[PDB]
Amino acid sequence: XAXVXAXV
Amino acid sequence: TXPGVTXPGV
DNA sequence: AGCGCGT
DNA sequence: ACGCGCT
Ligand SMILES: *C(=O)c1cnc2ccccc2n1
Repeated sequence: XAXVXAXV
Repeated sequence: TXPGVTXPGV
């Protein structure tokens, strides 16, 4: 759930 | 949800 | 608490 | 450099 490179 | 962002639900 | 990811 | 999302 976090979006720092991919945001899933 | 999803997965991701299971379901809902299951 | 274990699912779903890649710049 | 990192956690989110309801039935
Ligand atoms: C988001 O909160 C989150 C947590 N863990 C993960 C593992 C693998 C891919 C994506 C993920 N996203």
